[PDB]
Amino acid sequence: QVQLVESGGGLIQPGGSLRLSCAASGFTVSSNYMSWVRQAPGKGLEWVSVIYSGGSTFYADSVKGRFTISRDNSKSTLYLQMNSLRVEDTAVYYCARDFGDFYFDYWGQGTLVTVSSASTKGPSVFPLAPSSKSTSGGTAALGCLVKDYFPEPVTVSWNSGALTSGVHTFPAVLQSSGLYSLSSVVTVPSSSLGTQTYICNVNHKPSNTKVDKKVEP
Amino acid sequence: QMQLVQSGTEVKKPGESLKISCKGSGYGIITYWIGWVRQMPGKGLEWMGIIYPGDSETRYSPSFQGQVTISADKSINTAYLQWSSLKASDTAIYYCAGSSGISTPMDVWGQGTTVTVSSASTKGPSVFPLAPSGTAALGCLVKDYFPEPVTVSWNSGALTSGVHTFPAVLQSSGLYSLSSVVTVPSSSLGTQTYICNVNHKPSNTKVDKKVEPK
Amino acid sequence: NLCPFGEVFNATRFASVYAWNRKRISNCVADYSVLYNSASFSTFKCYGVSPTKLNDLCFTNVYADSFVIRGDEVRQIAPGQTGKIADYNYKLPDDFTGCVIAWNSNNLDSKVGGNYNYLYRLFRKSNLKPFERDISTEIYQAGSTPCNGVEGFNCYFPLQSYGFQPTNGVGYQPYRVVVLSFELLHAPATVCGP
Amino acid sequence: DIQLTQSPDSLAVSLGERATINCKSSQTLLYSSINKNYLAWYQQKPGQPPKLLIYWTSTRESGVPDRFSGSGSGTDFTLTISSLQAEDVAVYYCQQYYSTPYTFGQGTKVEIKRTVAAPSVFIFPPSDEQLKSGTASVVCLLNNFYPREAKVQWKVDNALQSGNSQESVTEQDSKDSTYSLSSTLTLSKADYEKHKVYACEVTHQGLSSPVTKSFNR
Amino acid sequence: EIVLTQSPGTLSLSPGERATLSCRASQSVSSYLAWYQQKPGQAPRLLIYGASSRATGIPDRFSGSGSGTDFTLTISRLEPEDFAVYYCQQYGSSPRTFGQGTKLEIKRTVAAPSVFIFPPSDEQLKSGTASVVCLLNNFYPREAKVQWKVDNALQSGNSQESVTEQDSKDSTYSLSSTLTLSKADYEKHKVYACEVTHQGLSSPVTKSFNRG
Ligand SMILES: *[C@@H]1O[C@H](CO[C@@H]2O[C@H](CO)[C@@H](O)[C@H](O)[C@H]2NC(C)=O)[C@@H](O)[C@H](O)[C@H]1NC(C)=O
Repeated sequence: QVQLVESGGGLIQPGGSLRLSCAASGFTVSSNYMSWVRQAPGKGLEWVSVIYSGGSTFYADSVKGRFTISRDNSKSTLYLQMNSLRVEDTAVYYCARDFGDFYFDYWGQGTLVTVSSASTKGPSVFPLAPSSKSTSGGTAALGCLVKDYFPEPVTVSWNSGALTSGVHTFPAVLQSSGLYSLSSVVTVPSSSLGTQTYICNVNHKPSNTKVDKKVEP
Repeated sequence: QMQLVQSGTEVKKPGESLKISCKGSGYGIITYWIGWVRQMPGKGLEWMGIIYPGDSETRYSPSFQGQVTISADKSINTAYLQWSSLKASDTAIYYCAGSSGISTPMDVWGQGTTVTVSSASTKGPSVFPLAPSGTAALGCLVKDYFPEPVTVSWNSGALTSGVHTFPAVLQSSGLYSLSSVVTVPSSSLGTQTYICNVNHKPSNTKVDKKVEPK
Repeated sequence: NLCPFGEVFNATRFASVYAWNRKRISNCVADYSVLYNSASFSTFKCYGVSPTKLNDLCFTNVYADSFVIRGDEVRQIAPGQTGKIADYNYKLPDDFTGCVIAWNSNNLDSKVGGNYNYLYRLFRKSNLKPFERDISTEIYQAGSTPCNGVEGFNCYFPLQSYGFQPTNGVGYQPYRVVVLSFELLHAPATVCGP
Repeated sequence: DIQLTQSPDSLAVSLGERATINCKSSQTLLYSSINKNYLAWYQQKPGQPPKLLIYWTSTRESGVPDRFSGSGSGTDFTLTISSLQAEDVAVYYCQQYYSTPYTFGQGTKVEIKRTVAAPSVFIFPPSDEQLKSGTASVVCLLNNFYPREAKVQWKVDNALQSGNSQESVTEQDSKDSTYSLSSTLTLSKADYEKHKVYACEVTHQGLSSPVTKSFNR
Repeated sequence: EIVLTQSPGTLSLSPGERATLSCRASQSVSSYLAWYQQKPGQAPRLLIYGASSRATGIPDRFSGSGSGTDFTLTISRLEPEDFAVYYCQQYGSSPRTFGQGTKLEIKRTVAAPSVFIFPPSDEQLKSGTASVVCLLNNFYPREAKVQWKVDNALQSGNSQESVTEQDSKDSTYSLSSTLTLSKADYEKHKVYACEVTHQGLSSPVTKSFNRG
């Protein structure tokens, strides 16, 4: 078995530093090529840096002179010290074992690095109540509106995980204000509006915000 | 007063691994050995193996000796039946039974876990009317759906007498076909409107097909 | 009584970079004008020594190192360079005094379907010391599990075949490299120009 | 590997009558220290998990109505159901627990007995919408007949069909104790339009003369 | 810098069919290409290395083909778990580069969208911002045109759309269009309408409400 678990991602202001960790299992990090690959939100993959089994270090031009990949054999961890960060560096950074500087055969779960001068803000939750306009038949539609939060991510549940059938949680869209917006909706029978109680559970860990919003028709 | 509750229904491709659960709750749980019984579609009961949660002593039937693994967690009072690589022949419903000892009958039985292993993939049903030709009969044809089950109702459950929903039959294509027919007076064909409600939950498909004479 | 430079530059076959050949040159006179006047050499980089003034000097030992690499890897045959070839196949000292001479050998070494006879070291736990040759074929142990001489998970063959098909790009085409190492000390001489 | 073979495979008994099931064993199931035969009887109603009725071939499980009785010793064991009712319709298995591996019988189907009823034969041509899909299915219905045994033959411009039809049979009806059978003939539109007359031959003991229902495309 | 170009941008095939993908390189790379699969929310997984060799644990239905400038990944007998974004990466010349990816989605029967409209909540209106949400539920194909018309006047530049991935059960997309206005602008109009154009609709569907 091979495990790659990463850490260190978050929100950092431009010019600030940030270090990424990658705990490895199933091989010796001192004997294998290891690489960092980042992926901008909604974009393709981009190689960043690689460390040879002999300790040689190579970096992409767009990050050269700012990033510094390193390894710790004692702790079995791969590091990527990101300094002088820029808005363009905002991406999800993957830690991948490299086979002889050719291809990446094992990948980590990925950590999200967001570089912005905007400040952390907790989301505001508003109800999308059912009505006659929200009832096209025997089924009624209701949901929640998670608005004006930064940075990602936000996890949305319904009835603390009890309700999972017919639930659509839309991807976050970055507003012109620079704050993400998200909506989650569910489809329920029209006869259960006056009987069942629907509560969407919104959790935004970066702002330490937990909101349990009730929706009433 | 010992109660067994099993895991939910499973549908897997051939070659996938599967682990099902069977949690017990009661008074003499320390005395109960948890066995496993397989019942293939249309076949009888097959004893697979038994296990004692305390010391994890396990005995397998020679038929299932090396292709299933029975494990138990006495901390949470749960026994597990596990496969490494599923086969199409493993498609059956599995029961977990509890015996107060070895060489003892099985008092407690779970509700059963239905396991479907097929090379096929989830597909919605196609609902076709059965045109009427005293006593007159009509119905609906539910064809080419996977996996089971499909519930069929008439007039949103208003019509229930004379309704015959036949058991699903596996076609050579690897899919299921089903027919549901009702008996109504022949003097109501021109006035009464008959609609069959076909709902296939593991497709999110709900079809309300109206039937009328040609 | 001339030095056998033609035996090295015009040799029919060159060795792989991981098993680079070295020819000792002594007790002879040489004419370096056959070099640095030819137009066949794509790169002729000299460090510490002057190839033009080579015809009226003397040395104790002159080592001719020969191997074949890709054009992309020619830059790595240089003091202070890093890369798979420099670290694991052929490393030059930071105070290297000599010349690196390279030229394109697509017509010679590149077979249709792949030469498969030129190899380079792909996996090594530590970089090479200057002028070191590692000709080991021991299975590279990339984990804590012993390999027992059989390839598998965390167990790779340390050497890789270059390929060298004639239809590849100029960077992928094979390049023959001859490294001249010059050394003057004490006073035995035995290697002078005319 | 102790073998249990039970007979008969099927049994039809009327209300307020006696049902008998035998179970043959390949080895003695008698313990020296207990003087009890280690054989058990189970009841499995359709769609429900098996339920234990009798253990030790004589003792009745608590809650079982006393109309169930066990008997036999050595290699022969019998199950007797006096005064059969509507709720006793199930499949009964004899299981030995003398020693692992435990073994079951092949099962015994038990059903009520009703006055003989002739089937009501109907035939349904394939619908227009299904013809658009390139496949035509013809459904023949046998409604409210007893006993379950019946013979159905498909005649497509005569010459018979073998292998292009499947049959589905319902359980006994909870009130009139009848049976329903549907046989569906599947053919492509190309082969469906290569013939004219489609007939459903039906044979049953209700009427000596076979009943044929047919239509023209 | 050598660029990899993948075709098609998005591919739509039913399960059981054969999927063919393309990857064209700026320069010849001589079989130094790899194929990666990335499911939504997960990391890329290695499929093919050496442009033809199959990675360990990869089913035989995946095959790598091509050399030089043209490469092809073929998947036969598509299974529902084989639908993701597939990338090609070359390692012929540094720096190593990937492609734009190829989205592979399951094709199904046309399903018209259910249209629901949500006026802004009274709680949100206190803060001075109003957001009207229009819901397009369980439709296929993904292409759908949503227009906001307020007082029968076409609105532009204040609406954002978001579409869910294919549902794991019925393979349908869901779309949400949100029209964000301030309270002052919101109360300067009476009728708010959501107009939906789709392949499964004989005529456009309009779900509307009045601010009262
Ligand atoms: C390797 O051989 C060639 C031989 O070709 C020579 O070409 C020059 C050009 O004028 C001529 O002076 C020679 O006579 C030719 N010799 C022949 C045809 O046998 C040389 O050019 C290289 O210098 C040789 N290598 C070395 C190290 O001298």
